[PDB]
Amino acid sequence: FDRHITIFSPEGRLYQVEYAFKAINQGGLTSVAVRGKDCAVIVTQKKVPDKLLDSSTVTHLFKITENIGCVMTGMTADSRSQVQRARYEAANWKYKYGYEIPVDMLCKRIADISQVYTQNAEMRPLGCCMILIGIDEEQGPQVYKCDPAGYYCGFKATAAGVKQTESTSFLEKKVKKKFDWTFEQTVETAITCLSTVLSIDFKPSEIEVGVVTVENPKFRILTEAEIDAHLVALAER
Amino acid sequence: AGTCLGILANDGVLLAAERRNIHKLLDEVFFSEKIYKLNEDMACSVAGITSDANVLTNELRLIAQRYLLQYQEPIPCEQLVTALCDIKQAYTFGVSLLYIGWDKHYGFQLYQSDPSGNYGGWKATCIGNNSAAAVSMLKQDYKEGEMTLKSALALAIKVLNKTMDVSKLSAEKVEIATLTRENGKTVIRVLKQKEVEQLIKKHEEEEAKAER
Amino acid sequence: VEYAQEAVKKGSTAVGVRGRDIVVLGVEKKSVAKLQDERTVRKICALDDNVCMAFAGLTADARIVINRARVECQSHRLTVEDPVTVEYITRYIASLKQRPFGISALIVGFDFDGTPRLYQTDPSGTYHAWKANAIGRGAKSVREFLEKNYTDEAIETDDLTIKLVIKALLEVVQSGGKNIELAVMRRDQSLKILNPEEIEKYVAEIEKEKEE
Amino acid sequence: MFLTRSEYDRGVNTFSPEGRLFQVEYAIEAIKLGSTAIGIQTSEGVCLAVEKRITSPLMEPSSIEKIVEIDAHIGCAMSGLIADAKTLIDKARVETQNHWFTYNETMTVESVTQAVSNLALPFGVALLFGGVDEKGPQLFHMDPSGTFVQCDARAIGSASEGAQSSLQEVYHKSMTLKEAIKSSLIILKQVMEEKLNATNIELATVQPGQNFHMFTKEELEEVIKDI
Amino acid sequence: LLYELVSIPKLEISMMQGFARLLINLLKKKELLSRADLELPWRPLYDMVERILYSKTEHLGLNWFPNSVENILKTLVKSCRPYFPADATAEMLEEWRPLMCPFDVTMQKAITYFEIFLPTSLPPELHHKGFKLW
Amino acid sequence: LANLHDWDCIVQTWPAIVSSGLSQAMSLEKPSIVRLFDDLAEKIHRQYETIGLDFTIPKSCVEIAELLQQSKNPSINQILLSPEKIKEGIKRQQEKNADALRNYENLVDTLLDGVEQRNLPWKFEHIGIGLLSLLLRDDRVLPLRAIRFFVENLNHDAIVVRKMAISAVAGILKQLKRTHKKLTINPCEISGCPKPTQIIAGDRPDNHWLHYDSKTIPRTKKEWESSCFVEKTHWGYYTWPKNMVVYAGVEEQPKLGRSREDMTEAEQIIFDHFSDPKFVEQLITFLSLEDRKGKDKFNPRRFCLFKGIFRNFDDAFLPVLKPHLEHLVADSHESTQRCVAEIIAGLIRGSKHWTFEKVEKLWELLCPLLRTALSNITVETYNDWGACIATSCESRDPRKLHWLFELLLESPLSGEGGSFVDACRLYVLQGGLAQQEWRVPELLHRLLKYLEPKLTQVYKNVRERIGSVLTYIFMIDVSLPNTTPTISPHVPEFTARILEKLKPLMDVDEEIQNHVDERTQGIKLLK
Amino acid sequence: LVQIEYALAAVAGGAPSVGIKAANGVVLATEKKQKSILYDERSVHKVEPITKHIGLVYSGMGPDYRVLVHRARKLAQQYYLVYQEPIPTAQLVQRVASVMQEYTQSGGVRPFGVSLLICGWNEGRPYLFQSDPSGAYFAWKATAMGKNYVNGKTFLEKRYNEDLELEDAIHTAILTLKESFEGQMTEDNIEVGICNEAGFRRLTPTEVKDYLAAI
Ligand SMILES: O=P(O)(O)O[C@H]1[C@H](OP(=O)(O)O)[C@@H](OP(=O)(O)O)[C@H](OP(=O)(O)O)[C@@H](OP(=O)(O)O)[C@H]1OP(=O)(O)O
Repeated sequence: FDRHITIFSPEGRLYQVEYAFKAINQGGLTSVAVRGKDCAVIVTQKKVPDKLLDSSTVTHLFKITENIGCVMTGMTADSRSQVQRARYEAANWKYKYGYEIPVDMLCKRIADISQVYTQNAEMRPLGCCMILIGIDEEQGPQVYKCDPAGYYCGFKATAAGVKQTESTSFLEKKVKKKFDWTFEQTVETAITCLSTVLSIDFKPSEIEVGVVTVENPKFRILTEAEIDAHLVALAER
Repeated sequence: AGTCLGILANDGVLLAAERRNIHKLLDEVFFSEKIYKLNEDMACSVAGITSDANVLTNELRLIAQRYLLQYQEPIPCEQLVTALCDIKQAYTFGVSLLYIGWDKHYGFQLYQSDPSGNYGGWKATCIGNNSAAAVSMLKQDYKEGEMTLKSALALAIKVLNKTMDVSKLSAEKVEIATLTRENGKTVIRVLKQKEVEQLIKKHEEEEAKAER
Repeated sequence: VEYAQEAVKKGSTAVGVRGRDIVVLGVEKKSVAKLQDERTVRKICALDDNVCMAFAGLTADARIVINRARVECQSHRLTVEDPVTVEYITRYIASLKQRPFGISALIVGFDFDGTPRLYQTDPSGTYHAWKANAIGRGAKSVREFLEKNYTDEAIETDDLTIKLVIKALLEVVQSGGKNIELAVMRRDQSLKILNPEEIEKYVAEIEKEKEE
Repeated sequence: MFLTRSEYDRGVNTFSPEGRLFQVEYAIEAIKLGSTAIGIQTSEGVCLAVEKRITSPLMEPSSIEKIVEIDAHIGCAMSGLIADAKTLIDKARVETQNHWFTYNETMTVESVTQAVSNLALPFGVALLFGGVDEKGPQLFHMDPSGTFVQCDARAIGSASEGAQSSLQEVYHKSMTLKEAIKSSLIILKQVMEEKLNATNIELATVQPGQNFHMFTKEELEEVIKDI
Repeated sequence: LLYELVSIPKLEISMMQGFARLLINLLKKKELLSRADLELPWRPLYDMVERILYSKTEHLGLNWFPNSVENILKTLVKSCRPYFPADATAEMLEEWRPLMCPFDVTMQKAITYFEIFLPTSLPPELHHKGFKLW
Repeated sequence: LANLHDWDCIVQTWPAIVSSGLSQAMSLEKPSIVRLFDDLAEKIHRQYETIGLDFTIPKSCVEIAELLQQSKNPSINQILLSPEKIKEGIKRQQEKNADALRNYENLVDTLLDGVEQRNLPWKFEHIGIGLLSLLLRDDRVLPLRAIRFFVENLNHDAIVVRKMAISAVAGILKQLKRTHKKLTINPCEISGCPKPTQIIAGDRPDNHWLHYDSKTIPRTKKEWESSCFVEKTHWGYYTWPKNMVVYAGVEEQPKLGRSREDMTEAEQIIFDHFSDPKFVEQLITFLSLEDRKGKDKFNPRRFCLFKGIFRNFDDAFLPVLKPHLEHLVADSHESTQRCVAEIIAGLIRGSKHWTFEKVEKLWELLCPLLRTALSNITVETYNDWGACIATSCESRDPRKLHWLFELLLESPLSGEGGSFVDACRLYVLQGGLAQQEWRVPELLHRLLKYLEPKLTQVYKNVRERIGSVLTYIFMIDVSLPNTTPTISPHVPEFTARILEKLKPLMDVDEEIQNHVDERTQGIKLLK
Repeated sequence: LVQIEYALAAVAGGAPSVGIKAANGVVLATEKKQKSILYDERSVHKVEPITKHIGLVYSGMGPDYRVLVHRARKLAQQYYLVYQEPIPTAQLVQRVASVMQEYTQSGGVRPFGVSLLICGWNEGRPYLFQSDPSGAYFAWKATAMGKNYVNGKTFLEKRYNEDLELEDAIHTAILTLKESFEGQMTEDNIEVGICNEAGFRRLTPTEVKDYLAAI
């Protein structure tokens, strides 16, 4: 009914697609991906509100293949569903086509699926954001992000969530000043960015970092001792 | 919008459409066409832009070709119109059609279908822009039962002179199709630029003679 | 249904009577336009070989009813080997829905043994048999004419049946002659759609019985 | 008189807060529109009377059927126009014949009424199945809701309740079939107020001996000779 | 001034609009004049409405009025009506009372002229020359 | 800026807006340019107001304006107005409404110069004629060349220009009408009765001479010239006016039958066109042509064309027209019967002011024409003769056109043609007796006396017309206050005779509804 | 339908696309501004090949656009399966506009918010076409799309001529974007594709940079 389903407004807008980005902000959580010379990291925060909850199960970092990882931001069940669909499309690319799916092709595929939600009126847009990282064989580190509108793009760095705009301002002042690279700095840039806009001076039980490197393209989820090894190195400077 | 004439004679039929371009750079290689051959012995013109025109025209061609596949004969002309008007009855295409044809049962023919699924046989008619002006100008001057293609082309350019909007009737702005029988074969001849020039200059010579 | 029934009353008057060895079925043929060809407007359509039908109402909706009944006459003839009863194809036409169509239909003809039948379908599907009936514009007054003049001695010969139909149409059809369309059957033969000359002869013998 | 509607009526598939489907309610109390039709079950057979309401004398009275033959032992009188009933009638005929094909026996009036009522699950036809089976003569009313019930006198149609209150009073268990036919004609003449002749009423009986039998014009006028 | 000048028998109706709109605006607040200050006649208003409401040449296409005229003259006469002479009712009832045949379209003319013109706000010292006369 | 108010801005703009059709930087092939000239011609015709040509402030407005420029509550001390420049004011105003005249007659001429300019597309001449159609004045007659133009394109090959020309030439014949003189009758000077006070409406003794009575129609030139002929159908029903106009006798009326040398030289153009066979055959060919099939009507615009023809010339054109309308009632076409109904209506209404010999010659013509035309009435045709006859006797004296009623109440319910012509001739007659309300008491009694034997004997489409006709028969018996009981048929007197006839249906034992004695005909009456 | 006009409202809000039909080819330049410096401009492409001889570009909604890029490429290759001949450009526009019309007839969906500029080269002869969200298609000499397309369509109507070469048509397609760019275009923030006899190709940014240096 022109603002209830995904049809055009008189000025050409899709209001349910606009409200899915409001729904991403409902989670309260901000994710940041930055990209280095031979590395691409994803950092999100790990606010665990209930203390008798198993914190090893609350995670927004997801393995898609061995070489491709993923941080999700938004409505959490929508996020797990879009992760299962990405895992399906990755395995089916490998089966049909005989090689591992590129990060741009997976992110393009998930955005192509999201367009269908934005165009058929009987289902809603799936109100969450996927950021895919992974190492391309010919292009190096790739950071791709698809939104509930069905857009995707490649990103020198990006952010998703509540403090997305200020994280974008931080990283945008950052990447025109330096060419941020090296394994250590790129985790530094993605920890400082999250910390600056949340302003809460991290302890490692509170964020979680996922990396890919060109030297080992396996998607790793950082150990809490390793987030300590970055937070101590960042917190004395 | 668009408009076209259709005039039945004793030795043939014609369609006489507009070629008016809405913008100075629309190419016209694509928009030049307005007459649509449907089979070996039948043609049509639409009231509308080229996209839904082709959607109607290819369905008409497909009905004519499956008739030819069944019977190895061309489809009789009222029967193709009946087939498409039965397609347009089930959809109640805001487009009207104007058919010229020849079949072995009924000779030269001139049909006109509406969007609602009806059709009618006419002896002269117009669909599209200034339709009522053209048929009111045509009902005066169409001589029933005694007109030839020379008088039919004269009526076509006389009616299009004072019903087309183009402000100077030239051969670049009119497509004329002429469907005659030549020694056992139907000839749908889209009548070309030099002959439309010769028929406009012969018309203008008659009006400038009657002005004296 | 009520929309479809008010579509009928606007339509042309159709009269059918059933005789001893003839069923006659006459429709007001109507001046359509001037440059219109009146061949395409039928209004009397043969269904099988022994079942004819006149309708009143929308001619786009009628044509699909005529086509479906005309296919099912042959399908019945292909599954059961015998011709349709007028009861059968009347019950099939009244069973047709689309909406209902928007026609009423007088369905005359002969069954295999040789019995004349006359049946009348409504848009609500509630057919029933008649000895004489009218549908269309002015139908109740023509039916009131026919509860006075349908006697045994007015239908006892073959020509007085045709003249009963003409006198019934000549109530509401005020052109007096040329503007009515007849069709008789005369069992085991065919339709015999009456000429404008034969209708004019019958009108002349009806008029000659009016100075007396 | 005036207008009394609420927010809970004419919702097509929606319960009211009192568990009621008022879209269906008003579409059952709009099938009173049919002409009156009285069936009476007696021990000598069941009788079925219905008024015919012929329009014109150019029209065959034998061409509008308000009592049909379902099988040789079951007749049915509908109220309403025939074209609404005719899928239920054809369903009943096909069900009797499939029951014969599989089982080599005549289907009971209750099972025919149940097989029609399954197809009625509205459909807007009140029917009166009268017939004779191994349980004697039986009459079954089936309202447009799909609810069927054996009843030993029943009037459906335009004046169903005013005729039903008369059927509550003339009927008794020891009633002969001729008394039932005379009583059904008296109540049809009462709810009709017209003169009673063989052009505005149909009548059919299903007896234990003979088959389904529609009265002819000569046999019908002998009944109204003493009404 | 703008009453004698809005009612000129062959005045241009186009610029009569402005004279009438001022003249409505000058008689709009009725409590400022008192019938002892103003006694505007009713006859040049009636000849004005006949020329423009029941025109004999507009339907033949010879006049072409502005579209908002009827609505601005029916209030222009409504404005001037509480200042008509006392005798006007009795001379509006010898001139439209002949038109009161209920079988044709001229009864409509009578009752439109009564609904526009016939005075209803007179003091009770002369109700007998107002509504108790019709 | 295209329809500003002055003359000096229309005389510039309208010839520019018609003459911009041959401009060579102009393209009607663009669909926005056609939309704007249709918007330009559409807006001007929607917003033109007639302009000027006379502004003369009388000696009542200047009297009350001197007092306003000498009031001294608030003032600037301004001098008394010199009569030298109360002369320059008249001087400037008399030459200001003189080039209003010059600009009007210039604008007409240069619209005419522009609308036929050697190669101009048909849009721009259809624009330039409608703009020219806005200039039918009524203060003046139209310019002689424009009279020539609108008369010569009655038969124009475009139907749009033909309808503009029909409207324009009806306006011309109204501009060119000669004023008919009126006298004053005392209505108790022809009736001879005291014309009582305590005003009573309805059929009175001073009202009675104005009723149609079948024993007092003139039938001679002497009883016609000595007769009153109150034309309107409302005068004297309620009360008489202060003075009452008569339409005085032919000896003082404008003389008719002029021989084209006496005509006013713009009557010359209409005479020299409407009197030759070639213009009339093209006019009636174009004017008997179908326009919108199924949607065509009586069109009172074309009735006003022929009412004005037979109101200014009246005698010489019907010998040119008699073969054309003699041919035209015999056609069983629809639009030919449309054409002759408009001509017959305007020819009957046009003969309002004629001599007895000339209306006598008119009705010797029109009686077989109307007999053939009502016998050949059709479903495509019946509500066009119902508009012809109701138009032809609206606002006319019933005694003057008594030939209509004798043609048309002779046998409306006769039987040739069967039903539906009994119903429609009794409908065409219905509008005729409907327009002549309260003033034809008998002939409504003649219709009631004719048609009470026929309520039983008639079909379904006719007793609907019988019912509508009995409604228009008993309209005049009103219970309106202070109304004298009418000479027209009384509705209680009739339905008592119905209640006599319908008595055997409402008695005891309640058996009804057979419709198959004095009972089934009672059912037929009750229908 | 009203959704077709509202879908054209989403086209006119999109970025400018300009396509010019030269004598020996067809250009298709578009507006490709990145919202910030964080976005890799190398990643996503607006000018897009359909065949080796047909490319296209859009204005409006990119995700709607990829749905018809995928289906134009499917219709093209299922033509090539049948005929083993590269599809004519006009035939492909009929197929694609039939697809783009299907989503206006069916309820429960919306139209595409995208309008395509299909270019082509077949039988030694270039083609410029525009498919609207209604499903209607028009052949063009030159046209604009997206934001202020009206002003672009009259800027083109002034600088278009028929004896125009492909390089000069690249020059006057950059200028039509530059009349509405808002802030100094570069080789990284526009995107041009050309058809010629050699087939369709999207110009490399090093090749766009020299065209921009020539202006
Ligand atoms: O003959 P009618 O159709 O009833 O028309 C008359 C006629 O006007 P036309 O001649 O222009 O049709 C009168 O003019 P005369 O014949 O008396 O010269 C005219 O009277 P005025 O010219 O004095 O106005 C009168 O108008 P009215 O009734 O207002 O007096 C008007 O009648 P309609 O108003 O019914 O047309």
